[PDB]
Order: sequence, then structure tokens, then C-alpha cells
Amino acid sequence: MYDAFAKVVSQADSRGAYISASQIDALSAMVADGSKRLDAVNRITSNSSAIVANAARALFAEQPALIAPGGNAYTSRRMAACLRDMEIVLRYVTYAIYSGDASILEDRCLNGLKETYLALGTPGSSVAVGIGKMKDAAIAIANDPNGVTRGDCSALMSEIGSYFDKAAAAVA
Amino acid sequence: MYDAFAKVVSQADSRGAYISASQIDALSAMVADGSKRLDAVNRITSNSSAIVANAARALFAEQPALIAPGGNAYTSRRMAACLRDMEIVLRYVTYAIYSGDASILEDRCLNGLKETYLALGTPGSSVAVGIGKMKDAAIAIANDPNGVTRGDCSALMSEIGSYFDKAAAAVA
Amino acid sequence: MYDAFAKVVSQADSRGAYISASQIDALSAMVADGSKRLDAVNRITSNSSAIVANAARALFAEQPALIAPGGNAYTSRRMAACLRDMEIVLRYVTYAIYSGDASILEDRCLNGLKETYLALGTPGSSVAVGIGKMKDAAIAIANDPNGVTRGDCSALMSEIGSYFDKAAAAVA
Amino acid sequence: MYDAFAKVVSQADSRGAYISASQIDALSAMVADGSKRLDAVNRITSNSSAIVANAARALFAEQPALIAPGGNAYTSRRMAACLRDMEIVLRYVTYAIYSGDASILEDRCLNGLKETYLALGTPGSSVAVGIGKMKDAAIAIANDPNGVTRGDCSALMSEIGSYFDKAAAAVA
Amino acid sequence: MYDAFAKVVSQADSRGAYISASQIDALSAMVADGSKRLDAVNRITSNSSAIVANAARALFAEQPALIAPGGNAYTSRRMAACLRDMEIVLRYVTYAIYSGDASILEDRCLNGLKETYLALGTPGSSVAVGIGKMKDAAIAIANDPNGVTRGDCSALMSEIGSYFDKAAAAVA
Amino acid sequence: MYDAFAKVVSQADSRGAYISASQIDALSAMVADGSKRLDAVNRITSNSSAIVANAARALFAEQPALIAPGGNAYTSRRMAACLRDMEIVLRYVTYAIYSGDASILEDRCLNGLKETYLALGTPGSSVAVGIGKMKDAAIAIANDPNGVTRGDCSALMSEIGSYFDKAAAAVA
Amino acid sequence: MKTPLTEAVSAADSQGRFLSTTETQVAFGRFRQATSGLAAAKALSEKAESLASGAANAVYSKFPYTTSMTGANYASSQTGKDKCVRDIGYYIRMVTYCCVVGGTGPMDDYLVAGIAEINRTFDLSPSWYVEALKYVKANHGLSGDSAVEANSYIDYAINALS
Amino acid sequence: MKTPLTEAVSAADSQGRFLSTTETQVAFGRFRQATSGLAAAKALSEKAESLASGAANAVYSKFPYTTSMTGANYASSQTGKDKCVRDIGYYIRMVTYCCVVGGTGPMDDYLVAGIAEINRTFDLSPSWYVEALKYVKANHGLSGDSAVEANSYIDYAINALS
Amino acid sequence: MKTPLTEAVSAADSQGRFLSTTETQVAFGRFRQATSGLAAAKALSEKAESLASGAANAVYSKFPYTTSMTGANYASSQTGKDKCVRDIGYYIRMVTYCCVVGGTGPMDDYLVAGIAEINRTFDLSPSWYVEALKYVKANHGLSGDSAVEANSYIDYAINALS
Amino acid sequence: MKTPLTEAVSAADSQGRFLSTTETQVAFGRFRQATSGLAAAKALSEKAESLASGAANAVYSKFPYTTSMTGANYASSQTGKDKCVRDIGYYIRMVTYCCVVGGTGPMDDYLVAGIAEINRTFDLSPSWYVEALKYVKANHGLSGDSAVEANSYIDYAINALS
Amino acid sequence: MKTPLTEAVSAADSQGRFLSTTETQVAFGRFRQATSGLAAAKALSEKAESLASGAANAVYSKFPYTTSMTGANYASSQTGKDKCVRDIGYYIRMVTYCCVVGGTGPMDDYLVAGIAEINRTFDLSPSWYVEALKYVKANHGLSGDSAVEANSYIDYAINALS
Amino acid sequence: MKTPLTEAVSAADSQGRFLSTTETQVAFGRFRQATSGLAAAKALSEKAESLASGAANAVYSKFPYTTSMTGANYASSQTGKDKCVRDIGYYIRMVTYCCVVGGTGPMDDYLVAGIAEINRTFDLSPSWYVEALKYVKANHGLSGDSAVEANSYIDYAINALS
Ligand SMILES: *[C@@H](C)[C@H]1/C(=C/c2[nH]c(/C=C3N=C(/C=C4\NC(=O)C(CC)=C4C)C(C)=C\3CCC(=O)O)c(CCC(=O)O)c2C)NC(=O)[C@@H]1C
Repeated sequence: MYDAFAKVVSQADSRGAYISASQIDALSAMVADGSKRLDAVNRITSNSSAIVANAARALFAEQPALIAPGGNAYTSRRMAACLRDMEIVLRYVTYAIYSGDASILEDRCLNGLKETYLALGTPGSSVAVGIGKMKDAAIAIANDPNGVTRGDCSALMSEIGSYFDKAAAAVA
Repeated sequence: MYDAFAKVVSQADSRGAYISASQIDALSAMVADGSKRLDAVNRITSNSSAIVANAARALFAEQPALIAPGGNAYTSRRMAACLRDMEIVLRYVTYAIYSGDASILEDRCLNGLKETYLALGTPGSSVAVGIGKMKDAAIAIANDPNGVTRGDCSALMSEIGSYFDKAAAAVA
Repeated sequence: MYDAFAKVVSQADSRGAYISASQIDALSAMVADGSKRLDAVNRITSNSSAIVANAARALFAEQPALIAPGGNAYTSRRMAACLRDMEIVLRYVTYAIYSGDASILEDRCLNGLKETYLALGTPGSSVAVGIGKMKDAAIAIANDPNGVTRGDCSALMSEIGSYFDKAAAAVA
Repeated sequence: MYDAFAKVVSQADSRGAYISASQIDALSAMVADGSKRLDAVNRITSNSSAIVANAARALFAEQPALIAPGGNAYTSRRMAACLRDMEIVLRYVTYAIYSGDASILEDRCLNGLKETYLALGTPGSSVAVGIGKMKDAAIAIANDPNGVTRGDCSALMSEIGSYFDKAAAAVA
Repeated sequence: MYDAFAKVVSQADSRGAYISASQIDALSAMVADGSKRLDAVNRITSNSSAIVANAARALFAEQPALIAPGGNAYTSRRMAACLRDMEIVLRYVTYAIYSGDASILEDRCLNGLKETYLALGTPGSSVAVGIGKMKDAAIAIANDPNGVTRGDCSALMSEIGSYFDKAAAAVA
Repeated sequence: MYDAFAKVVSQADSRGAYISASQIDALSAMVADGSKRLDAVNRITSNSSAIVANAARALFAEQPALIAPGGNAYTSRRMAACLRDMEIVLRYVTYAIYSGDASILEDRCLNGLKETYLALGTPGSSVAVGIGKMKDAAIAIANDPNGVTRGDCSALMSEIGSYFDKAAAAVA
Repeated sequence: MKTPLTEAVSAADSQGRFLSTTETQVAFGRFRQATSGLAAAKALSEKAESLASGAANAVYSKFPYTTSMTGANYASSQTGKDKCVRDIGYYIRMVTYCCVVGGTGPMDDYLVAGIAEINRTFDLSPSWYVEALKYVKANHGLSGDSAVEANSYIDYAINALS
Repeated sequence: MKTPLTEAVSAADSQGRFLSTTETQVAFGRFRQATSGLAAAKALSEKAESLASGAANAVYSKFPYTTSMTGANYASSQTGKDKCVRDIGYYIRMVTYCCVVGGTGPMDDYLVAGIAEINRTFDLSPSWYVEALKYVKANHGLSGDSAVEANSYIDYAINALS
Repeated sequence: MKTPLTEAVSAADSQGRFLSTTETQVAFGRFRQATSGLAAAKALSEKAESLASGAANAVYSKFPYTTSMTGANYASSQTGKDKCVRDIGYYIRMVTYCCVVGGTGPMDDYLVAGIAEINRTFDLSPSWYVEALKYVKANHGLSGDSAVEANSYIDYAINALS
Repeated sequence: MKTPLTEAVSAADSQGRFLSTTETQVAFGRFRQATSGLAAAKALSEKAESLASGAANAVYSKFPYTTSMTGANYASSQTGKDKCVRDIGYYIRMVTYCCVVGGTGPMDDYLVAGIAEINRTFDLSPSWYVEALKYVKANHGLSGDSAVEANSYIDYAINALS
Repeated sequence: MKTPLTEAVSAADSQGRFLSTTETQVAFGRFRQATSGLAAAKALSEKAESLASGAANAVYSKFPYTTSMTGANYASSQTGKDKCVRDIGYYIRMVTYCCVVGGTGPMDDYLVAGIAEINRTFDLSPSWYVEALKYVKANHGLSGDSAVEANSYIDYAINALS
Repeated sequence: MKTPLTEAVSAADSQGRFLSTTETQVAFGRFRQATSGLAAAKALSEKAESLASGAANAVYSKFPYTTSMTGANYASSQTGKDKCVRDIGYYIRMVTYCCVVGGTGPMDDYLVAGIAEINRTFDLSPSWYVEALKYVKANHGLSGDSAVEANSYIDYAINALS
């Protein structure tokens, strides 16, 4: 995987180039927002169980066919695998937030997921819905002004949302 | 794999359904003939070496090309593999007779077997001929009225034939 | 793998045939030139590191793009892999020379290699060039008239040349 | 492992002897009490979770030092391992009851156990107490006259008791 | 392994106690001088190859018997092994300095080492001498007032010496 | 393992010495007996099945307790293992003869064999008797005056006997 | 899935062996149980609806807070009550399946593997289900081998939850 | 036990490598955190007894049945109430340990590994403990990084239970 | 040793499972089989001496050269004749053991594993033993399940030899 | 296929090494022996027809029942005699191959591997073939090193059958 | 590639864990370091050409034979001098990349892995590069943490070469 | 230790087989080679002292800085000169051992395995030894097979250093 810093370096090496004063400024920006970034990671993580459970409950309520006998989420083993997948995606998304780069999420989580679900007969559109519900709940908790020094986290939230969207689009 | 009972349950669970009074009668019929089924398994199994050897001998006699220098059954190693395959197919067929379902035969013996033979240059059609000779010998042994309480095993012999035919058709 | 003797046998067996008095003559001729064969192997092997180093140097001199940043041979890891490949091919070629048969070279070195380089983005035509430089250097050392009993090894150098050419054609 | 039948056979073969008419009668006798034996296994097994929990609870009440901080049963990991040991012993005892021979319990559970506890600092005598508690509970449940065809299981209870004692004795 | 903080926690848990306000101050101390500790680790590590090389040279100069033919450090394989051992001990000592606890060193390096040496015929007393030389050099490098903010590192050097002394005493 | 030449080298290197006179010219002597050595290996090897079978038959004839029920050679699996060991010892002895050094026999065959037999209840004393019988047969075959250029193979037979004697001694 | 018959086959297959009288005994034991097993499945299926609602009410009675405390995990709403009756019906249906195949296979494949994760995630108490299973055992009205067998699987679920 | 320092060493060791500036950064991060961490450990220790008893009472108020229902798993006896307050004290003490080492290591090693088995066997509801944990979070009186860090461990435990 | 009972136990143990109704069925099959199994063992044992002698004579008649040709592998000598009836008695005895345990286990452990090596080394023909086994089968005098079971073990041996 | 040369190469390969003087000595040994081996192979292929026929007759003489006893595994029929002569011809041809490559390779690949399964299934006696092989060794008319080499391959096959 | 952040993620991922305060500390340490790290990378890139040329001359001065002896591996030709300043430029650039990510990762991935094979194959002495690297240290004109960090990566390369 | 004979045995042993005419050919090759090999070993030994000092001088001529530069790794002091002639003597002695056993085994076991580490650690250039080896080759005075074999080992060492 790459973090934000390593991504720049790898694109520089293939050019035999030094990191530009420009790219340095962009990395300096990320560093300046570093504490906000870790607050977001801590907050989403500290609510991981509820985020998954609440998103799954809502999903099954909107799509009762998923849990009716014969449905993909029917039986304990399948229900548990479903909940596990939700937790997995949330986990890899937080890795991407922490690292400031999507490679971890794409490489170790999204790669081949669509095709896996195809082979199993798991409905990807439904997974994408579950992922979007986690996204909204996660940003909501991350961006709550209560209990944190006041300041603007808008760019971070837009970045957080892009990682969730990438996950959803990978299986939609 | 499934046996006859498990097959019915799996089909019911996907519909969220209790097994019907009708499906029950059908399972009762199998149980009623259970001793006949076990005699058949015992008898074919107790003659496994002869059924293989005799079927192989007759095969090579009908098709001298198989054992001629250059033939697929030529050389000790290839003849041994050939005899092994005959015994493997017979063995999996008896498992099917025993469990009252073809799944064990399909899943662990026949799946990918055509492809395998094709890639080796092993003549599937000749294998099918061998299997058919084993089938005829097996049914004659299983349905021999000597030394067993007299009754009607025609349904069972039909079922036994169907497994051998499934094997033959998978490679022919 | 086959050596020259084993190759003949394998062709005879599939025909159920004894080796001909003619094929024996041929093998007899190879045995006759056996010491020349071993000189060539010893001489090439004894200069293996220089053959690889000098060929590699010449390749990169002729194709600087290979070692420019972003080039397939740029970075120590990729440079090291490239040198390794050179050594590997030379090694398998000497194996073929020693056994008087290309099977070892085909089976354990060349088979699938073109596809490997394609997956990697490694330029096979550049590998072909390196392989040809090694060939020129190997034949020059093997065919040096100094310090050996004088005789004609022309047929041997052609055979040697054919193994290098087989290698170069496989990756081109 | 041996079951009761195999045990007698192994002793006979070392003597080159046929099993005696009297040994056969003894086997016939255990066979005659087979369904009693099976009821016993089912009853004990069907209460495995309660037998373990109740015996552990009473053990800890008797020896508070076990659960005081710094005790061998203190911390969740040690408590869990302790419960697991209790369930393992119960499980292997039921295997002994089922097979009518102590070999399974001896070979796969008790062998090297006293030494393991000694190394760990686990109090063997405390485990023995827990096992004795399981014995009393298990026998009381196995020998309950309600809900079963009335008869004498006194020989069976003595055998069962003997397996629990053997386990207790191995770590005391 | 434990670092300094974890060691204190484990001692506290075994008594079911909150760490003593006293214990808190001692850990807070390590924290206060953390920058110094990390300078020491950086400097020693930054001179690792030189520390090993010079200490080994010195050892062989003082004990020519080690490198004479038939000597334990004679032959390239044994010399390389000897140099490897020196580097391994230095590395594990730096792990102990970084973590502020000896457990990593004792558990993954020193445990079983004397016995390994006795079995091989490696003279542990000689290894101990080489280790002492590494110690004197490591502390000299770590405690050099040039190129660092001036201050007192005496307590740290004493801790560092203790780890090296631990390693030597284990094989002496 | 060492062969005779390698053993000499290792003794020399431990003293940092070039090959000595007593070692040199001598080795020349072993080389000069090389064809006789290979006659012995070929003759013993070419009769390996008979040497094992005849020696086993004579051992069991002499020590009937080995094959009576309860004997260590009783049952097919034990008989088979017994014949295997005899074949194995003979095989390793031939390696010793061929290489002119006992190290192959000691390192891969004899080391820990005595202890293995003691753990299994195999009577080493009886194994030694079987080995002695193979020795006598093997030497008679190797030293048969018929079908070979006549000469003195006495020193060789003495060396061969010593390898057999080492093997018998190791288990007796 | 696991049944006495498929287990017998898997054991033989793993050793590369034809079947022998060992597996014949397994089958004769299976065929002996099947009649009373199939009878249990039949009778349970006829009482299923009544057993499930009766068991649900038994849980509410023992744990009365489950019908008043606010939360999606509770049967204080009609939705929650219906979930609960559905779940108990699942346990009953699984018990019939085990009776049909002569083993815990179906219960394992469809219900027990993963059950702990479900109860943790959705905040459902295993004790609730244990009480439901106890009621079923008290009210199925089976007798003889049909009851012994059905109870073995009910008690197996109870052990899994405790 | 896992801490930021032992994990850095573990990673280097598994690669057979000397420590580098990567591990130096880990330690600087640790030393930046450690002071506010030890402060939280100390504050919690002083309030531990009050927090545990207050948390127990909060549980009883949320789930009154835990003080009336009969059974060794409930706080309907003095022995049961004592067990409960003990248990909550354990949680609080594990949190201070986590603050001392800068990670979940102590909670994992001493409490979380095996907790599910304990709760299943002794019939204790994870929900009881989540409520108790929410009380300590609302009452420890920490702020700044001391609160942020302490709460991350409390929430980690809540996550383990749900 | 493998028996229907040890095999049931082994299967459960490998899965870390308590026994269940699945293994109950195995035992009921075993107990149903044991009556006639034990009867076969007793009756064979009583006829053992006569079956072994009669079987060796049937072999001598089928393969006359076996009492004619010289060689340690033949029954042309008294010693050879004694080895032969001894060997045949071993087979009969193993059959009795198989009937006692309800499986091929004793036959496998004591006789079949390694039989190929023995026949190769000592130049014994498998077909001699097949003939012997056919005679035992035609002359043991068993009926019903006793005969079916004993014959299954005899045929098992014949299979392993062919 | 194994030969002195391919085994020299195989050893070097698995160690990732270039060939050395060690392998040169292997090839020098091969090339020296090859003259004799090739001579043996030519001469054998010329005597093969009458050697195979003569060896069959030697087997019939040693084992008279082989031409009187009824059965597909015997040479009591013309088809049986033909199979037998063919088989022996197979052994002789493999021996020529071995002389050609300087090792047991061809004989292993094409005949020895699986031979035990063939003789078992078709009820052919290894002793028949040992007798044929002895006849071949005593009558091939080779001398000196040619004979010594061919005899080693013949005795290799005998060892394999015994 | 390795950085303090990707190593934290990797450790967590290998354990199937969410990030915790442990990894938060890693990140704070990273962020603390990055400002001086980026400054180092900035200054070095601005002085890179001067540093590489200066270091090459330092090498030629320490080892004069390197500009006198003929051979492609030496700097006695213009091509050789150009190779040498190029190589030193590579080292310097790698040091900047390490400063950017806060670890040895880039230098390992792009330069150190395989460096041994290159120097052996092309007959280049590590001591030349060690001398070059010492020049860079003595001349980059860095101060404070920027220097300590850059020097750490330079010394890392020296260690790898020695 | 690798030699033609131990390699032959190792190959047979890994396949659990007796030796065959294949290994006989290996030994014949070894035996025919040994005369020339033992003669090379004797002659090299007799010139050993002269060759080592001559070789050392050759290295000093080709790399003059080696006798002028200050450093423990150089031959500027008598001590350094003595180390150097000793090392070269080691190479020559290993060459004689290779000639004794007919393979690279001695040189691998005692010198080549770990040589890279030694040269890196002590800052010794492979090129110095390559030059020493070139001198030995040009000055040993060997002819015929003795020279070809001895040179094979010298070139093998040169390859290992480059
Ligand atoms: C063509 C490649 C060149 C050539 C070869 C050539 N060689 C010989 C003769 C021999 N070659 C050897 C080789 C070795 N002897 C060894 O001991 C070793 C390793 C230790 C090797 C590799 C030997 C022993 C001989 C025979 C004795 C001799 O030295 O002459 C010939 C002569 C014809 C023949 O086949 O013997 C030839 C032609 N000759 C050339 O001119 C080419 C440059």
C-alpha cells in the first residue's frame, strides 16, 4: 500500500525526480490537519459496532427479501458473513482515512470483490446500500462539533466520503 | 455431499418449509428398502477387485489399441493408472448407492474428469465402455437371488444403474 | 528432462521399437565428440560471471532507456533481477550443451517465460539482445584454439549456437 | 484407542488365541446393556454446559483464591481456559462411556496432563475437585429414573464413576 | 515481551492493584528522558556495522586461536556466523534500550544461547569478551557530547551497560 | 557425508595442512583398487533381495520366538517393517563400500537406531544376528572367484566386513 | 451436510476405502432411528405454529422486561414480537430437519454457526432462546424414541447457547 | 503484551532489522501521549471506587430486573451485587492500564480475550456492562487528551461487547 | 484400532464435539450387529482347526504343484505344510476378530497391511490364499447375518489379495 | 528420465549451480561405458526374438502348470502363450534401453513402476518373470563389460520382483 | 512501501483489528517528524547537484586510483565520472524520499535491495560509496532534527554497504 | 561434503534406492580423473609458498594503493601483508583439496560459503583476490588434465567473487 507521502515518492522515482516544493506544500497541508484526521479515525472507529449494526438493520428493513428464507442473508452463517463484510469495509475505509490514501482499501478489500459476489450470488447493489448507510453515519459522528476543539473539517469529510463512495462503486 | 434425507432438507430450507407429509412418505419408502440397499452395497463391494479386473480385461480385448505400444494404457505406469480409475469410479458409485444420492459421485469423482482425460489424451469413450462393463457385472452380482431373502430389488437396480450411467456419460 | 540418449529411447518405446543400428551409430558419433563437448561446457561455465557482466554492460550501452529512471532495469531490485535472468539463461543453456538436448532448457527455463515478461512489462526483445551477446562471448571462449588439443568443433559450436538462439527466440 | 471389543481382541492376538466363549458372554452382556449405556451418554452430554458451569461455580466458591487477582483462574483468558479444561475432561469421559474403555480418555486427555499443570502452575488438586463435582452431577443426571424405561443401571454407574475417578486421579 | 510501561502493568495486575503513584513517577521519568534514550538508540544503531567489525577485529587480535585453522571462527562459514552472532546481540540490546526492558533480549536472544554454544563447541567466554567490546564502543558513541544538545545521560548509559552485561553474563 | 577422499581433506583442513604423504600416494592405492570395489558393490547390490530374504528366513528359523504370536516380527505389518530394516541396513552398507567411508552408514542409518528399537520393543540383539547373516552372504557373493579377473580382494572384504560389523554393533 | 450416512462415506473416502460392514452398521442404526425420527418431524411440523407462539409467550413471562423495554432488540413492539416468534419457529424447523437426517447437521449449517455473532450484534440474549427451547421440550407432546431424539437436538441448541 | 513500543520492536524483529527513524517516530508519538495518559490513569484510580459503585447503580436503574430475578447470574443478592461492582472495577482498572502503556494491550490480555466465553457460561449480559461503561465515560471527569485517550479504551471495550 | 465405535469417537474428537444422536445411531447399529457377529466368532473358533486343515487340502488340490515342487515357499515338505495351515488359521482367526469388533480393523492391523511385501519376499502366491478363503466361505456352516458378516470379511481379504 | 547425465544436471539444477568438474567426471564415466552399452543394446535387439521365445519355454519347463491350468492368467492357451512371450519381450527391450542410456531409467518409467499392481490384478506370478529373466541373463551371448552392464539391469528387474 | 503509517496499518490489518490509540500515537510521531523531514528533503534537493559533484570529487581524492586505472568500473573516462556522479545523485535522492515518508522504505525498495549484486557484478567498491556518503553528511548544511533524520538514512546506507 | 561419490550416493539415497550402473559410471569417471587430480594437488602444494607470495606481489602491483593506504584492511603494514599472503594461501590450499576429491565441495564448505559477508565486513575487495587467482593460474606450471581441472576450481572461485 501507499500512504499519502509514499504515493508522491513512487510517482517521483519513476521520473527520477525530487519531490517538488509544490508537492511538499500539499503534504504540509495534510500534516497541519493531522489532529483532525486522527479525531475522525478515532470517532468512526469508536462507533464501529453501532455503525455496522444500525446500517445492517436499516438495510434488511428496506430489503426484506435479503433475510427471507432462501435470501442471501438468510441462515446464521450467511447473516454473520454479511455483518462481517460490512465491518470489513468500514475497517478498510478507516485505514484509508488514517493513511490519506486509497491504496489499502483498493488493494486488500475492493480488488475482485464484485466478482466474488457475482460467483456467490450476493447482490452487490444491496451491499452498496449498506456501505452508503455506514458512510452517512460515519461522517455524522466524525463531524459532530460537540466534544472537540472547534474548527473546520470540511476537506477531511469530503475525503472520507470519497473512500466510502469508492467502496460502494466497486460493488454497485 | 448429501444423502437422500439431507437433499430433501436442503431443498426445504431454501423455501423456509417444513418437509411435507408427502416427502416423508417418500423417505419412509427408502428406509423400508434399506436392507436391500445395504445387501447391494455389500455384494458389489465384496466383488470389487474381480469387477475391475474382468471389466478391464474385456475392455483391452475389445480395444487392443489401448495396450499396443504407444497406446494410452501401455507401460506399467499407465496400465496401473487405468486400473486405479476403474476402481475409483466403482468406489464412488458404491458411495452413491449407499447414501442414496449422486452428489458424492458428481462432486468428488466426476467433476472435471472429462477435462482431465481430454488434456491427458486419455480416450473418455473407452473409459465409458469400461464403466458400462462394470455396471453390468455389478447389477448381476447385486441382484443374484442366491443366498439372500427373496424380494423385489428392481427399483434399487434401476437406481444403481443410473449412477454407473452418470459416470459413463460424464466422460464418454 | 532428456539427454540425447534418453530422447532416442522415448521415441522408440512409443513405437514399441528397438533402437536401430543406425540410431546407435549416431549416438556413437556423439560419444566420440564427448571430450570436445565437455571442454565447451567447462570453458563457458568457467567464464560465466564475465559473460553475464560484459553482455549486460553492452546491452545497457546500446539501450540506455533500460536504465534511465522508470526503465525496466532501473532500481537495484530490477537491475539485480535482470542480471539474474541473464545468469539463469546461460546456466540452462550450458545444461543443454552438456546433455546434448534442449529439453532441460525448454521445460525449466523458457516455457512460459515470454508470458512472464509480458505480464511484467519486461521488453523481451531486449532480453533477446542480451542473450545474443552471451552467445557470441560463449562460442568465442569455447572455440578458442589456445590451450586445447587442436581439432574441429564447428558442428559443436553450431549446436551450442542453436540453444542460445532457441532461448532468444522464446523471449523475443 | 480401543473400545471394549477391540481391547479383548488385542489381548487375544498377542497370545495367538481365539476369543473364549466366556469373553464372548462378557461382551454379550455389555451389548445387552447397550441402550442403557447410550441413554447415559445422551443424558450427560445433553447437560454438558450446565454440568461444567455448575461445577466451576461451586469450585470457585470453595476456593476463592482461584479467582482472586493473581489466582490461576483470574483474568478472562485463564478463566476461559479453565472452563475449557472442565469441558474437555467431561467430553473425553463421555467418549470412554460410549466406547466402554478408558483408552480414549487416557491417551488423548490424561496423558501428560499432570505434568502440563505442574509446569503452568495450575493447581492439579483443584482440577480434581472440579472433576469430582462433575462426576456427582453427571451420575445423578444419568441415573435419573424419570423419563426412561425403568431398569437397573448400577453396573454402568460404577463404570462411569470409574472414568471420572481416573481423570481426577491423574491430576490430583 | 514487555516494555517498561507494560512490565509495571503486569506486576500491578497480579495483585489486582492500580499502579502506585510512585510507579507512575518512575515511568514518567523514562518519558521525560525519552529524547535522550532515542538519541542513544539512533547513534548505536547508526554505527552498528562499525561496532561489530571493530569489536570482532579486536577479539581475533587478542585471541588468535579463534581464527587459526581448526578454530571455531576459522572458515568463511564460521566467521560469517560469528559476525552474525555479534550483530544479533547488538540488535537485541538496542531493542532493550528502546523498550526500557530486558525481556526482548532475554526471551528472543539469550534464552538457550549458552546451551547452543556448549553443544556447538563455540567458546561462550570469547563471545562474552566480544560483547564487552561492543558495549564499550556503543556507550562511547551514545555518550559523545558532540552534535547533540548538551545534557546528562549517565543514568541511561548505566542502563545500556546493564543490557550488554546481561548478554555477556549469559554466555560467559 | 564424507567419501574416503573427503574424509582426508577434512582432517587436513582442521590442521590447515596440505594433503600428507601417508594420505597421498595412499588414496592413489584406493583408486587403484577402485574396479574391485565396484565389483563388490555391484555383486552385493545385484543380489540384495535374495540376501535380505535368505538372512531373514535363517534368523526366524533360528529364533522362532520372533514370529510366534506376540513376537516382534509377528503380524504382517511388523514382518514387513523387519524386512524393510534389513534392506535398509544392507542398502546403507553398500553406500559405505562405494564411498569408502562409514559416515553415510553412521549418520543416516545407525544414529539413534538402538534407541528407536528400545522405544519400540524391537530386540536389537536379534537385528544384529540378521545383519551378521547378511554380512556373511554379502562377502561370499562379493568375493566369489567365478566370473571375474582373479586377484586379491582381502583388504576390501575386511573393509566390507567392518561396515557390517559397525551396523550390528550399533544395535546389538 | 453431515448425517450418519455422509459421515460414514467421508470417513471411508478420506482413507480411500470401499465401504465395509462398519458402514453397514451405521446405516442399520440410521434406518432404525429414521421411523421415529420422521414421526417426530411430522408431529412437530403440525404443532409448529402453536409451539412457536406458545414458546414466545413463555419467554415474555419469564423475562417480562422484553415486552416493555424500548429497543429494536426487544419484543415491546409488534415488530419485535413477530421477529421473536419467527426466530423460535426457526429453531423448531431446524429440530425437525435434524430429525429427518438423524443428526445436528442442519441445525449447525443453518442456525448454530454464526449464532453468537448475531446475538452479539443485535443485542439478543441467549437466555431468551434457552427458555423458548425449554418450553418446546415441555410442550411438543412427543413420546418414546421420537421424544428422545427431538430433545437431543433441542438440548444441543441449549448447550450451544450456554 | 502489545504497546506501541513492543509492536515497533516486534515489526523490526520479524524483519531481522535494526530500529530506524520509523521506530523513533513511534516512540516520540508514545512519549507525547504518555503524560496525559498517566494523568488519566491517576485520576481514574482516585475515583475508581466511586465510579464502580455509581456504574453498578446505573446498571440496576437501566435493568431493574437484575436486582429482582432469582439466579446466581443476577445482582438480586448482596453476593451478586458485590460480583457486579467487582466486575466493573476490573473494567475501570483495565482502562488505567491501557492509559499507562498507550494501547488496548492490557485490556486484551487480561479481560477481552475470553470475555465472550465467560458471559455465555455465566449467563451475564454484555449489555449490562455497556451501560456501566457509558456511566464511567460520563462521570470520570477527565478532559483534553486524558479524556480522549481514556474514552478510546472504554469505547474499545463497548465495541468488544457489541 | 478401527471399530464402528472408535471411528464414531474419532470423528467427533477431530471436530472437538460431544457425541450426538448421530453417534447413538452408530452404536445401535453396532449393538444390532454384535449378536450375530459374536455368534459367528464363536462358531468359527470351534471349527477353526477343521476349516484350516480342510482349506489347506483344497489349496493342495487346486494347485497340486504346491506339494510337488521343492522350495521353502512350497508345501512339499512337512515344515511347508505346517506353515501353510498356520497361515490359513491366521486368516480364520482374523475373521473371528473382525466379527468381534464389527469391522476390518483387526484384519488390517494384523494381516493385510504389509501382506504384499510378505508374499513378494517369500515367493508366496496370493491365489493360494484366495483358494483357501473360498473353501472357508463354502464350509463354515454359518447362516443369516452371521454368514453375511463373516463372508464380508473373507471377501475383504480376497479383495486385498487381488 | 534418469540417466547419469540428467541426474548430474538435476542435482546441479536443484542447487541453482553451474556444472563443474564433478559433472564432467560423471560424463567421462558415461562416455567410456557407452561404447560397451551401445554394443550390448545392438546385440540384444538381434537375439530378442529367440531369447523371448526361449525364455518363455524355460518358464513353462520350470512351471509346467502354467500351460495346463485353465485361466486367462495362464499360458494354457495360444493367446496366453502370446501374452507371455510379449511380456518377456518387453523386459528385454527395456534392458536394451537401459544399456542405451546407462541407467535403470527406461525400465523404471515404462515397466517397474506399477508392475506390482499389474501382477496383482491379473494374477501373474513374479516368479514366472524372475525365471524368464534368469534365462535371458544366461543366454544373451554377451561378453565382458557388455554382459556385466546388461546383467545389472536384468538383476535390477529381478530384485524388483522379489 | 514501508512508512510509519503503512506499518501501523499493516500491523493492525494482520490482526484483523481496527486502529486504536496505539496507531494514533504512531501518526502523531509521524506528524511531529514530518515538518523537519520535509524541510530536509527540500534543502537537499536544492543542493543535490553540488553535493553529488562534491562527493564524487571527495571519492576521487580519497581513492585516486579510481581516476587512473583503466576499466569500465572506474572513473578514468568521462563516461565513468558521469556514472559515478549519477550514482551518488541516486543516493542523495533516496535520502530525500526517506525524509518525505519518514523511513528507510524508499531507499530499500529502490536502492538497497539488490545493491550487493550490482556491486559484485560490475566490480564497484562499497567503500567508494561510503566515502561519498560521508561527504554528503559533512556538507548538506542541515541542522537540528532535519540533520539527525537525514543522517539516519545516510548512516543506514553506510551500514548496508559495510 | 560434495564430491562425485557423495553426490551419487545422495541422489540414490533421496530416492531410497540401491546403487546402479549409473553410479558405477560416476565412480569410474572419478577414478580415471583422480590420477590427474592427485598429481595437481601434489604439484600445487609443492609450489604453494612460492605461488602465494608471487600472487600477493601481483595484487600489490595491480592495486598499488593496497600497500600505501593506511587502514586495517590494507597491506601497508607487515601485518596486512601477512594476512594477505595467508588468505591467498587459503585459496591455493582449497584448490588442492578440490583436486583431491574431484569437486568444488571443499572450497564451498570452507571458503566460498560466507565469503561475501567476510569481504563486506572487513572492507576487502573481491577484485584483489581475482587478481591473485589469475596469477596462480598463470604460474602453477601444470599441464594436461591436471591443469584443466585445477583451473576449473580457480575459475570457480573467480566466478564466486564476481
Ligand atoms: C572444441 C571445443 C575445441 C577442442 C576440443 C578438443 N578437446 C580434445 C581432447 C580432450 N578434451 C578433454 C577435456 C577435459 N579433460 C579434463 O580433464 C576436463 C576437466 C578436468 C575437461 C573438460 C580431454 C581429457 C581430452 C583428451 C586428452 C587431450 O587433452 O587431448 C580434442 C582432441 C580430439 C578428442 O576428441 O579427444 C579436441 C579437438 N579442440 C579444438 O581445437 C577446439 C578449440
